[PDB]
Amino acid sequence: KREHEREVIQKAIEENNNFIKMAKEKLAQKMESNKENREAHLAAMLERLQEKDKHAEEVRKNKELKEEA
Amino acid sequence: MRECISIHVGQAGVQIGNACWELYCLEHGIQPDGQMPSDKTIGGGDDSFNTFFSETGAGKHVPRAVFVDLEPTVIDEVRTGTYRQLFHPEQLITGKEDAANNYARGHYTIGKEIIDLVLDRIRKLADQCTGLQGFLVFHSFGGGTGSGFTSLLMERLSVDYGKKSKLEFSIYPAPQVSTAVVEPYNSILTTHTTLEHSDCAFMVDNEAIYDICRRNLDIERPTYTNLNRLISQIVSSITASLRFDGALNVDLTEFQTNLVPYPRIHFPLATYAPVISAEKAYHEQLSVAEITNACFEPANQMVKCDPRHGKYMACCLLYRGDVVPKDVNAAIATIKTKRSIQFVDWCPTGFKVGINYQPPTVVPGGDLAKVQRAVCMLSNTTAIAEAWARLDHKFDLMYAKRAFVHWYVGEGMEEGEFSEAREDMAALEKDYEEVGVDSV
Amino acid sequence: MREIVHIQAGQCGNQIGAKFWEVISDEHGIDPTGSYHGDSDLQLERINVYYNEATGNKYVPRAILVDLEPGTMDSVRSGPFGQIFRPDNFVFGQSGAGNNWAKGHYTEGAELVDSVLDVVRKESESCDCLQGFQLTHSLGGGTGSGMGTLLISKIREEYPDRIMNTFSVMPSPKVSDTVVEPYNATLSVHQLVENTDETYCIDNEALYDICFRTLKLTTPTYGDLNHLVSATMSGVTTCLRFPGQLNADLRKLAVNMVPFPRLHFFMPGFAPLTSRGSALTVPELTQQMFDSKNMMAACDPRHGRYLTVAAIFRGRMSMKEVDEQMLNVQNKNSSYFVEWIPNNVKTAVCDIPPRGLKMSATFIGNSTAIQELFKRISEQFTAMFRRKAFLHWYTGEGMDEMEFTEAESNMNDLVSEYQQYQDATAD
Ligand SMILES: Nc1nc2c(ncn2[C@@H]2O[C@H](COP(=O)(O)OP(=O)(O)OP(=O)(O)O)[C@@H](O)[C@H]2O)c(=O)[nH]1
Ligand SMILES: Nc1nc2c(ncn2[C@@H]2O[C@H](COP(=O)(O)OP(=O)(O)O)[C@@H](O)[C@H]2O)c(=O)[nH]1
Ligand SMILES: COc1cc(S(=O)(=O)Oc2ccc3[nH]c(C)cc3c2)cc(OC)c1OC
Ligand SMILES: [Ca+2]
Ligand SMILES: [Mg+2]
Ligand SMILES: [Mg+2]
Repeated sequence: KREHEREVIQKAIEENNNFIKMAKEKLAQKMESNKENREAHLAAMLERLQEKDKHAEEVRKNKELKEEA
Repeated sequence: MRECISIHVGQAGVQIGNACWELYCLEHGIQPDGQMPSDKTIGGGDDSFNTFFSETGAGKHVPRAVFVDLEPTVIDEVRTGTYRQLFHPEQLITGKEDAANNYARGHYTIGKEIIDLVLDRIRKLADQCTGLQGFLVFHSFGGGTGSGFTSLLMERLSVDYGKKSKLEFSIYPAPQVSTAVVEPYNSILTTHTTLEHSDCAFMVDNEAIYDICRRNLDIERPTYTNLNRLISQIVSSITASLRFDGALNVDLTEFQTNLVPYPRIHFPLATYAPVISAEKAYHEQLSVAEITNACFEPANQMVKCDPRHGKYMACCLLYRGDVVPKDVNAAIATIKTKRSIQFVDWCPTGFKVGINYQPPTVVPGGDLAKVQRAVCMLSNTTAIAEAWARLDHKFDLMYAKRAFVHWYVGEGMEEGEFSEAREDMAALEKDYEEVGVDSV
Repeated sequence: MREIVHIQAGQCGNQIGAKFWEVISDEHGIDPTGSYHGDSDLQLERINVYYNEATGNKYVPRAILVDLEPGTMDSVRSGPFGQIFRPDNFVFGQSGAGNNWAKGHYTEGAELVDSVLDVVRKESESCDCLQGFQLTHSLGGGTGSGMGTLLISKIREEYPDRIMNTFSVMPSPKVSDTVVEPYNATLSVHQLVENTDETYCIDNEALYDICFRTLKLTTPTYGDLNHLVSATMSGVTTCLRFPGQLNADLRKLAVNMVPFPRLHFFMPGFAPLTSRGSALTVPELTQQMFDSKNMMAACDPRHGRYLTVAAIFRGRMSMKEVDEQMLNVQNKNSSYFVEWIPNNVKTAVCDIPPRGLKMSATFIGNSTAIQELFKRISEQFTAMFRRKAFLHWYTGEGMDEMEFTEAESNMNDLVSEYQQYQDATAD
């Protein structure tokens, strides 16, 4: 009976510690996944905008080509 | 001992916190400067009201509360309001930019910049407690902060405080006094995220409170102040057992044992009576039987649903004022034979009764009449799933077209979280159906 | 607080922008020298949204004036409120745009865009919490349409997490006879779809029709049209400038009004629209702001469905009446509101009415009927593009037929997207 009493209080501690561990890992995963996703969206937006600057630096390149002809 | 720390998140949580703490001071005789002449022990004490108020050496009674909002405007009113001296400045935490009604900004983008600071302040309050019992979290479902930051805070509190009790006072969105069109999204996301981290959640449907103020107080266009003063009465009844003490007083956790048969079934339905104006309460003394009977009228419930169409799993009656058990038993006997009270076959049908002798208090100049006695009923009924169904249906209409989802994905969330949250809500609705089915 | 940076580009943008600053300064009690001679403290609670606090209680508009020729620039400085603007915020070129989109976007505006961004950087760095940017411009000229969209992309590059708002003026044959205006608008629309969070469609055809039909003006001038624009801009910014339970900002408007990022083109509406030489009630005011004749875009809302609607009532009036009337119009016209967006109509009441009015109402709607405005521009575009008329203006600046075709197809895709959600149902 004393052995069972130890096992019950040890099981209660294990399940409370596991609950704290599961929450800490779940939150760490979500915050890391969110940071990667949001950065990837901002990087994609800047990629399109920086590509537009490449197209702008190229349109001006065509006019300088034809004005000297 | 058994201190309770209140956390008020977002505009709805903060403003309800203003009404609740103002009502607490009136009930306990605390002046706006924090002084309580009736308290003869200076700098501390083990009185019942010390579960909600800490005492300084100067005799100031300081609420065990933290007010959090991602924008300063609502909390700045606390900082300059009538009860400004009641709160230490560290208890009032603000950012510079709110969540823009976006759960993702409340939970991830804006919230993560202040979440550590909030936890440090909560830790400061917790270290002042000899016997910290749990937390009361006040927030709205529909706000970006009230949904996003609350769920982040709830997850962090589970890590920092384990399975220590966390009770919710949640504002259920209503179109009459709504704020955003994406509130069904925020409500489902926060309910899914908080579900395993909350032990008990008292939902308040803004439409139900709006209807009660219009009907029972003859207010054509009720304000947030009107709703909050009524909400604070329900909150005061629930917390009265912790803040007061008596022979017939029954602790809230003892009610919580009856209210939660399964971990996910922890959304009690609250009903309050009497809600009456001073003009109608004049020369009208409402008896124990009359207010008890009003608890089973659906028009007095905090969440619009029909308990007659569902099954009861618990029924608790929290009386305050001039009430004796003899009247309560007679009142309950009449109701049992005249009302549609069907219990599930796996729980006893008895009613659990608590009585606080401290009479209800009203805010001077308010629209609620001061009555000799009042009662709040906390029932666990399957009918509250109707609130989830209506909310989940509004979610389905928008998510079928993926409308407004890009505002959430742009902040780092994924479509998988939406469907995962909605499926969790579908599981909750199925769980409420299952508990109501009779045994084989 | 929440600060907004204002940018006016081109002749049209600088003209309507100046009138905007004149009206709101009077609403906030600001004289042309920048001092506060107002009567109510409600005019200064949210004053720093558009103004800066200088030395000696001088409120300076947080505005930047841009043009490729100093013509419109010098007339604004010599106007009534020309001395309130910060002198260093006047950024004007010399070569001019000549109503050429390629000049403003690629050739001439690019030579000046870097100097404009420097003034933007100074103003944005001085903000405690920058909301975003509002741009007043036209889609028919060269500087407003070409350099205006180039500024948007450049600002979006350094401030990708800030809201981009535009007051875009649509070209109309009834107002300007410039033939290359359908080209300038389509190229600009191809830019506004990709790089703006919210755009107010100020249609000159609708403005001309309001003046000609309702105002009974035989010969409407630009001042007559701008009187409609100034009232519209005063309204749609009232919740930004005045306090209330709303705590309105640019992002909250975008989140609740824009169900899909590309469909961010709003149809403004104003009421009452009375003429000089003619007591309005709330039911008459609500029904008037939902009327097709009161729309600042030449679109019939009965020809489409409302995705989202935001309404503002200015003046001392019964709030209970406004709630009933706004509910009344939704019930009687439930077919014209999408069923898959619950509670898609928002209402606010402001106690401060505009100058010279007791009550008013300004309408912001995201209606699928806005495709009527885009169809007209597309029809005028493809009529010339099929003949390849006046293409030497743009090809000589470095462009080719690909950019025109991409602009045409993208705007054609925009209309079909507005049609997709008009035909969408709940079941
Ligand atoms: N009962 C009650 N409800 C409120 C009150 N204030 C706001 N609400 C409700 O809260 C919902 C909107 O959430 P808010 O609390 O205002 O938003 P928030 O928590 O500040 O988060 P943000 O989006 O960042 O502003 C609406 O459905 C309102 O009905 C209040 O004082 N009393
Ligand atoms: N409503 C209104 N429209 C204008 C005004 N000025 C120009 N426009 C419109 O803008 C178009 C020409 O754009 P413009 O002002 O020349 O742009 P810019 O080349 O950048 O200066 C025409 O189709 C006009 O209808 C104005 O003051 N009010
Ligand atoms: C200055 O512009 C405004 C800003 C705002 S907001 O910041 O409160 O955003 C919201 C909040 C709830 C919403 N529900 C819907 C359908 C749209 C919407 C927008 C509201 C407005 O209308 C009253 C505005 O126009 C005057
Ligand atoms: Ca004491
Ligand atoms: Mg807020
Ligand atoms: Mg011109």
